[PDB]
Amino acid sequence: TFGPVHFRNQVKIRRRVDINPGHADLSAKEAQDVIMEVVFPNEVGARILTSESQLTITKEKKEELQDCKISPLMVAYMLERELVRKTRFLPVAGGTSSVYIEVLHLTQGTCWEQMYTPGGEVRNDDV
Amino acid sequence: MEDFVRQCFNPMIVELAEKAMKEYGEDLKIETNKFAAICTHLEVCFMYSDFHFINEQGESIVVELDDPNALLKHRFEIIEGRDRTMAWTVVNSICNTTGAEKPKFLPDLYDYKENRFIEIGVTRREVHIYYLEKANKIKSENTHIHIFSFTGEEMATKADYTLDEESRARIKTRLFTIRQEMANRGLWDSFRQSERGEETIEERF
Amino acid sequence: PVGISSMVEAMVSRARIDARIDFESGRIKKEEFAEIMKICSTIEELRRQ
Amino acid sequence: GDNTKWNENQNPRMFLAMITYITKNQPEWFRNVLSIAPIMFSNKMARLGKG
RNA sequence: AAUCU
Repeated sequence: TFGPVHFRNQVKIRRRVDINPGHADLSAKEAQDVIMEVVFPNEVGARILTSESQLTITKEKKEELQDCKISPLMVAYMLERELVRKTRFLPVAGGTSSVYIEVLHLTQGTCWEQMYTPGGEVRNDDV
Repeated sequence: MEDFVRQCFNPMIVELAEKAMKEYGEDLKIETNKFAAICTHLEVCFMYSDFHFINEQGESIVVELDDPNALLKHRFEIIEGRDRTMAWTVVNSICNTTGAEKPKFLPDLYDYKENRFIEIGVTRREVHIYYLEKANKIKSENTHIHIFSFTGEEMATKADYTLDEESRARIKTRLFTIRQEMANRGLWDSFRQSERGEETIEERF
Repeated sequence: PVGISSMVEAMVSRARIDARIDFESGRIKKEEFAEIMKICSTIEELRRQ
Repeated sequence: GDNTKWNENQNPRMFLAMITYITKNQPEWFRNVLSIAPIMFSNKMARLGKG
């Protein structure tokens, strides 16, 4: 939902911000073994899965991607982009969440703000 | 002691045992009797697996030597005589096919009739404490256990025995032969063994 | 990967394992099983000698 | 400011001094695996090129 | 109200 445009004097400050917020439960070391069990279930070795969120994600992504033939490598790359976190230093005004940083080229300028509100659902930590 | 275990066993056993000892990160000279125990484990597993082939059902039909035909199916699949990666790969493939449970530590065999793993052990000390050691290590288990003793008496879970008694007798004959050929050399005393020696070895450049 | 064996060893080993597990409950029949086990045997006769 | 002839004045022997001061009170294998680069860049050579 | 490359 777009809104009006406001011209004004804007100050941007440089900060570390999230591109991908990742899954909050997996810690970025469990996520890789999850990716391994989903895509390469026989080549994982000794690692059992412990947490309940791991099993939930595993069964979900395992019944979704049942008999696909896209490629295991690309499926793994995209699951990484889904699950693991990724940061970057950028100049920022306004919102710092990831849904507001993918559109920072459109919401914020040198002289102008563009009101905008993404469409999906929002996490309550941000709120 | 290394000389004896090189003399007695055929070179496949000692080859794979030295491979496994190198993979462990140990020194064959600082730790020796472990090498002989590993050789014995390898040999009894090979004998437990060899002289066994499968029928349309399970419950192995035994042969002197396998007949040449499509019926190549062994009842037993060997796990421990392998590298770490290939062994865990066999395990995970099995667990993902039959929906079985995944162990935490590597078993030694897999049996198709009753569809479960087996963890053979061989001990100088008699059974019923090593059994519970094996059990509380193998927690939440379906894998059968079948432990031997140098004296001539064995043990199992549920009083279950996964093969003939004649093959057990063969294992026991080989084992007693080993023990009281050891007694001739006088190295039986050194079998009360445990992992020792400081493996935190100094770095040297 | 990680290992000390030659590549052919791991390759033929995994071939045998997948053959067994896929014949037991699945797709592989007896003819394929015997034929690929024969090929594995010849690979061994080529590597070890 | 910029520095002139920065890469010609800087000597590896000063780097060896620095290394031996930074590895002060460390294991000798570490002191001896970090001391080899400034050595080998103090006895270095240079290919001249195509001609 | 934040500490992850």
